[PDB]
Amino acid sequence: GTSQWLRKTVDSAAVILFSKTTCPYCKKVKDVLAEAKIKHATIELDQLSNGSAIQKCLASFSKIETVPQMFVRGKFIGDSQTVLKYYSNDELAGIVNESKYDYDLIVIGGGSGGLAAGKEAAKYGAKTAVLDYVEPTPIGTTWGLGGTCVNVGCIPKKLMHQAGLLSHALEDAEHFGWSLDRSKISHNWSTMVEGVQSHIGSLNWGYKVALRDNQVTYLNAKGRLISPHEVQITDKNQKVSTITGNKIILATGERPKYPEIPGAVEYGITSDDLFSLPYFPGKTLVIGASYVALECAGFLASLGGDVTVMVRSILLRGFDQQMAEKVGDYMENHGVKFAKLCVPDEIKQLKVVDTENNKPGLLLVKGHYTDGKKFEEEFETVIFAVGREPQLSKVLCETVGVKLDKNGRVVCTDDEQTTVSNVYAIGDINAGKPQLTPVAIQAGRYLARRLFAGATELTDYSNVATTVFTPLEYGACGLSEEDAIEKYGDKDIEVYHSNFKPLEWTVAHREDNVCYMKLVCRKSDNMRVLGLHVLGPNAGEITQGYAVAIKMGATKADFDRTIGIHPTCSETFTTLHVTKKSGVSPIV
Amino acid sequence: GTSQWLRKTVDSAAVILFSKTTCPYCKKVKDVLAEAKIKHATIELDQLSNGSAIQKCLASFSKIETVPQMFVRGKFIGDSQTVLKYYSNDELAGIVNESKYDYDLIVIGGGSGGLAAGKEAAKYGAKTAVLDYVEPTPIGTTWGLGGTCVNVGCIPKKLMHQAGLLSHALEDAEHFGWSLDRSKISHNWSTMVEGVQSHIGSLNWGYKVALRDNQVTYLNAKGRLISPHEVQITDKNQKVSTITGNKIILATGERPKYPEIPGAVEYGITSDDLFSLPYFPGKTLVIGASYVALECAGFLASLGGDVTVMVRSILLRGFDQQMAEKVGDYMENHGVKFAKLCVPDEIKQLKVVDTENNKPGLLLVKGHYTDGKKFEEEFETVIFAVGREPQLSKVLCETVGVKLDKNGRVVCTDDEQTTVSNVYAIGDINAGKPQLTPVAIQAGRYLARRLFAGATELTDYSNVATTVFTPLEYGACGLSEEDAIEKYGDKDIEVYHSNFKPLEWTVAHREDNVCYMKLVCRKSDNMRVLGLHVLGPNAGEITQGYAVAIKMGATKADFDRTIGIHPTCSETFTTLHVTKKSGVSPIV
Ligand SMILES: Cc1cc2nc3c(=O)[nH]c(=O)nc-3n(C[C@H](O)[C@H](O)[C@H](O)COP(=O)(O)OP(=O)(O)OC[C@H]3O[C@@H](n4cnc5c(N)ncnc54)[C@H](O)[C@@H]3O)c2cc1C
Ligand SMILES: Cc1cc2nc3c(=O)[nH]c(=O)nc-3n(C[C@H](O)[C@H](O)[C@H](O)COP(=O)(O)OP(=O)(O)OC[C@H]3O[C@@H](n4cnc5c(N)ncnc54)[C@H](O)[C@@H]3O)c2cc1C
Ligand SMILES: Cc1ccc(CNC(=O)Cc2cccs2)cc1
Ligand SMILES: Cc1ccc(CNC(=O)Cc2cccs2)cc1
Repeated sequence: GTSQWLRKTVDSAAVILFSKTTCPYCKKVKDVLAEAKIKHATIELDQLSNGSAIQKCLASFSKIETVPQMFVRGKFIGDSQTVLKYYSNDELAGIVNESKYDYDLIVIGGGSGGLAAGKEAAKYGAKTAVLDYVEPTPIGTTWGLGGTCVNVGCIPKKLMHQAGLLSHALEDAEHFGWSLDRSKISHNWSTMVEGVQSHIGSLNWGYKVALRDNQVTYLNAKGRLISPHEVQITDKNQKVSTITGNKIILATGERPKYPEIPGAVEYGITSDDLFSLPYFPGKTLVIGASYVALECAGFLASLGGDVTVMVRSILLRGFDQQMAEKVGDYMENHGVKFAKLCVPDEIKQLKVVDTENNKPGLLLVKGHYTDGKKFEEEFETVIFAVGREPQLSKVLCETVGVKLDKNGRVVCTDDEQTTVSNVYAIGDINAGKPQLTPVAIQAGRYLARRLFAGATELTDYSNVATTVFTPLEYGACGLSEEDAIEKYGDKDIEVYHSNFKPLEWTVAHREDNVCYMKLVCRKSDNMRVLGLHVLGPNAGEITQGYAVAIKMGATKADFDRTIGIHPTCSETFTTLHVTKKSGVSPIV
Repeated sequence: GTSQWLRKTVDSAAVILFSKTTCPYCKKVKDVLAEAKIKHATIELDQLSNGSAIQKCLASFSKIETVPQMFVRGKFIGDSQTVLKYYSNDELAGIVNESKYDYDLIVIGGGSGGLAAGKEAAKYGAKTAVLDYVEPTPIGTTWGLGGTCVNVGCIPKKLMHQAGLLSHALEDAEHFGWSLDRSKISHNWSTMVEGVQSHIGSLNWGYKVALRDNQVTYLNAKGRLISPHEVQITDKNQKVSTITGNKIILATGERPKYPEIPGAVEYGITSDDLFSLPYFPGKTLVIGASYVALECAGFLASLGGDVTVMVRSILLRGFDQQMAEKVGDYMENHGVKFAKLCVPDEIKQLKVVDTENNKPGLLLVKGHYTDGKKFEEEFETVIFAVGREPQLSKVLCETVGVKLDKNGRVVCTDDEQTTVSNVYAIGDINAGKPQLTPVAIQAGRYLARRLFAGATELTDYSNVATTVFTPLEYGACGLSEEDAIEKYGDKDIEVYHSNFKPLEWTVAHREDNVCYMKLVCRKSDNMRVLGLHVLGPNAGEITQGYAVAIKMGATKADFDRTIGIHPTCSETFTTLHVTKKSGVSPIV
């Protein structure tokens, strides 16, 4: 309904102008507001098929139907003559700053989603605060503004992956004619960490400057929602106070889990600690088999480490298991050992970490396999990657009424709204959604536009592409082969597949038939592409563009009629022809 | 409609079976042909909409309306009892080999297009010959089977590009913690060339094995079409003879042009000579400004050469000129010199090439700028990259009646047919088509299927993506910005753009705002994407997947609703928002 949209837009927007692009009265009001440095949203009624119906609905509030009409926080302010009179009498600034709450928007959490939502809301005149606080890890690690991805996630992880990839580039360079000897070259962990941490510091600073430039209030304080519109904040000096806000966005993210075994918290570490560790981990055990576990084990092996991965059941649960097994097989042939069907029982300390000279300690890990056989081996570093969890008990008083699911994540509708109407949740704490940085950013930006600029567009969470940055990378978009068969039946699924060899690997004498790709397709729906999978170098660059085509409903015929770019790895998708049902080998 | 297709299919197929997937008599004939090693096309009438009508039309040739029906070279052979009779009496092999011509197909040219067409035709039972001969360059260079891309084009060019990219990987590795010193490392040209040529040699041999295993006759002989069905061949011993073919595919490609100046042929070289040259070119002049010219200049500079490019007018004529200027600016900041608005007049020899000590000669180059000022400088190597041309006078007697355009390329209809009904042309000699290896391969394969398997699908030559492999790579799909404005007018064109920085460049301390991308869109057609452009690392991997979405009619909204993969370069296409008309800076 047009009238329900208009009622919601008026009640929600901080400062909004209803306009037409061809009206010189509307242009004149825009110029007044611009000169007054008053930020606002604008709706151009002449670009909307229902613009005339909107004009009649506006008279509900204003008892006029003409354009322009200015609103502030649910209340009609005036037409052109009224707005210009307030300005000429120096009354306009006071009217547009009048609010019942301290802020139009309070964002709890200053990470991927929360910073994006706060910056976007401020563009439309929402008076906005962003709260961020980083509870230290058990050994004391903490960091600055920007969230998990910036400080202890995608950003440092991919930079250390790049340092690992450069090991193989140095080797390949000999074959391509360069005079170096890879056998005589080693890696300095502390030099890498110093550069990674210096880049992260520039990002912390840039986010502070960006908030100041958008007139967003940044508070380095711990927030707790105690009623629908009240947030209790605790200072760095432990001073406690309360601020109020009209809309609330919860964006507090997750932290790593520890297993409930003796010694884990005291003597192990997680990804939170790894990316700033001042000593090389040395002989390392990674416990777990998530993409975090395998990414970290992979680059530690390429940087000279002796690395073992302890796997409870399978690798990359939730991902296509043919692809997961090929990922691990490459890792095992390139220096990662696996202890399969095995879990830990206790971590004992044999030597304390030498903080003065930057050397790891020594640990005795005891565990057991599923048959019953015992595990016992010494490691210098033990990294836990056994999942991540929110801690919303700290963030959210139970009496507010925001409903959580059985894992402690927020139950939201398709507009990110919680069970309390003015409170929203974005990012990793939103139950059921893919836990990825560009998802959090899109959700936050799009939500701010609906609240403060009358937008209607929702975030689309389907067929979101992924890439696992293991030593040989794995990109995917859509269904695994096993999920497609479960949903539609084996007789309705056709799979096209092929190995390939990067041209860069020929002169370098690397493997002929390890890189692999496949398209999982539905026969009865014009051979629709249900899922795309690729194992190879630069897999995130390969996969990204196809995600647009899959959103558009690409079929196998759409891939066939498109011409390849030569020489690339990605062009192999344009000539796939071997089906799995045919039994013909996929090798090159 | 159906009747015209059936007549064309029956007349041109070598061996074809009309069948139904469920009929055990058709299965019986299939098993017989498989046991006899008789290759054939198959049309399954039950899987075609007009299958019932086709069956009734078949009686115009066979006088029966049932399946199976087997035909050979336009003649009905029999149903199941009849085919079994021939096999039982050892008569079937002679029947399926009866032909008025020596071959069903003669392919003149064994490169990208011709090898693809010959292998595909042989799969359907066409008796096929492929002719290939490599006329030596002026200094005597020759090479093996596979054409321009394999021997003196895309394959060696990208391998030498990779050797050049590794110079920056060695530099970057220091910042990521590796102990090498790039200052102390040098490149050995001849070690590179040895590895490149070993890979090329494996491709030459692989193509010979592939033709042998597909029962294709390979003749290392120069061919000349002297009438619609007669090809005159000259072998290695200058023996001349004539072979005949039903269908002819011309696929003889192009070779480099030389300027008509004194000394050019005697003392300069082209890309044909570069990729097997036994010595490093040294101080080099590249004359020209095509993608061949700039790609070669770029990797020679990265491999330690003192390189200059002589540009007659503009860089990359035919490509988006904003992008071309950005490509050249990067090369100029990374060690390539440019002599702009300049042309050569003569090449004089100062030193003969030193075969004793494996060293280039030395040359004096005289030229002039467009204002008349003189150019005079000494170089060890002069490379001409001033275009490529066919020389179809050698391939084609004018009395055959095959029409050529004003540049000497073959004028074809949209099914690759020439003005002579049994003669077809594919690849670089087909007038007006993009001159790229995957285009030649698609055209050859799809043509073979139409001639010998009853296919109707044509090759689509629109919006074929490209990548220029300069030191910073340039990928593109669709229209340049200036071509879009010329076609639709400035007011109907909206351009979104952004700079970006690869994450890999941060710790390596490389440039902040050199990489660049834009989408050129049509306002009045739902903001349709007319052209996509990207300058950055791995640009061919970035561009390829978007070529599918553009083929499908992607709009700007399709890019916006798609979620990025983080951290990648390609994800920057999913969040573009700055327009050129706004005047807002694209830097980040
Ligand atoms: C090792 C690792 C690698 C990853 N790699 C990738 C990758 O390659 N690609 C990808 O797309 N995603 C990746 N991710 C996931 C990505 O990091 C997350 O999806 C993203 O960070 C989630 O953003 P968010 O806004 O939901 O939360 P966060 O970024 O976690 O931000 C929440 C912030 O709120 C703070 N906070 C918590 N409680 C309070 C409170 N009471 N008051 C104030 N502030 C509070 C937190 O300390 C934090 O600063 C990775 C994650 C990890 C752990
Ligand atoms: C330096 C360079 C770089 C390139 N890089 C790329 C790139 O990155 N990507 C891309 O897609 N394309 C690239 N190309 C273009 C690509 O090489 C061509 O488009 C492709 O090779 C054309 O194939 P074709 O089958 O038409 O001809 P060709 O591959 O040239 O094959 C024709 C063959 O026929 C032979 N022949 C000629 N006359 C006769 C005769 N009378 N009898 C018998 N045989 C004969 C020729 O000697 C040759 O072997 C590049 C080209 C060059 C020169
Ligand atoms: C750029 C800008 C915009 C507004 C003002 C303030 N008032 C006027 O200019 C008065 C007028 C009303 C109608 C026509 S002029 C000053 C400067
Ligand atoms: C599976 C298979 C494969 C080849 C053949 C060849 N044809 C015969 O042997 C002739 C007959 C056998 C039975 C009735 S006619 C037949 C079957």
